[PDB]
Amino acid sequence: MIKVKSPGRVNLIGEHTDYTYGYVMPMAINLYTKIEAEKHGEVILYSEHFGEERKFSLNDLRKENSWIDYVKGIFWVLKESDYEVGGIKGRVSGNLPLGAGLSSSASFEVGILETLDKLYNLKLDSLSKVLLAKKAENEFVGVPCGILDQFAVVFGREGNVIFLDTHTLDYEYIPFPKDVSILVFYTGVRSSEYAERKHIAEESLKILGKGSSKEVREGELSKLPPLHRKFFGYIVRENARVLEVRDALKEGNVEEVGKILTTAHWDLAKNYEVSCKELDFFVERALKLGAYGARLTGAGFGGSAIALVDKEDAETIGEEILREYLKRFPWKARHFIVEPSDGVGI
Ligand SMILES: OC[C@H]1O[C@H](O)[C@H](O)[C@@H](O)[C@H]1O
Repeated sequence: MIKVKSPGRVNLIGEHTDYTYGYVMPMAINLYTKIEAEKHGEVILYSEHFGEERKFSLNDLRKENSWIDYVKGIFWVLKESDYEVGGIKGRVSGNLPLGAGLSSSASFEVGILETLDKLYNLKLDSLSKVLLAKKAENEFVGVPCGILDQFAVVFGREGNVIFLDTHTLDYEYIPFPKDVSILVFYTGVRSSEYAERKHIAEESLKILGKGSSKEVREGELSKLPPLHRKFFGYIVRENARVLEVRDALKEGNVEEVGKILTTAHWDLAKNYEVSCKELDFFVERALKLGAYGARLTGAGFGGSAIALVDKEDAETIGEEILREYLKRFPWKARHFIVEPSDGVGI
């Protein structure tokens, strides 16, 4: 029997940049999918979250349109890459909230991959784990996505964020300040919009004749159609913000990091049009209550937001905002205090 702990993730800055091969800056967080498993002739997994067992023969990688598909996708991608692995029997648990925008999918997929890696002695390198998990999500599960989530879940390092160039896959660890906490606020609001943004951005790159948004300047966007232009303007500003945050963090200037996050949030909300009143509420109140800055994290249109706050005030701020929020909105909102953590491991 082995135990794997696979973290979720938050993106600090660099939102809606990965699918144009821009810059991103995620961290793994200390909320986890836990998998405890042993070898078996078929695949049998009990999900604590769903309170149910689902199983399949190794012969059977047919999509079933349930959570088991995330498991099948890893078996599929391993088979497609010429690995021989056998079955597993085990239990999936942990404290990472499902569908909150903290990357339940990548956490789970990478966790299954790591379980198989260890049980079957596959000796996968870290980048292969990221690429296999991404390929499973994209091609088997059928969810478009960039590399952000998988990279964070694998490459996370305690006390550090990851600055990543998603075009080259060059990355560096940047220390995150002591006694600054990440307050995560899940709105209680659990894809077509994402696919549209991705499609428009990819088309814009072709119009511009460029392979990455890193290569694009404000000036060039006049060449794009009005809607392409609006959205791509955000992407260019966002890449610049990632580099600004990198410099500010390397100086320990959390006040500047916070300011940049806030600017980024309103850019997402007003120009990329991917926020909602629930996320905006959290951001505005967190700022009034003393956060250095705040921003939605992940795709938007629900999910979670983050606020950078003094460690000693994180609990009070989360509690005050949650009470206000629940008077205004019907959803089962939750807050968590997280820190930058190590990537997937036993
Ligand atoms: O930054 C937006 C973010 O949206 C989702 O979380 C995707 O899975 C990521 O790859 C990234 O595109």
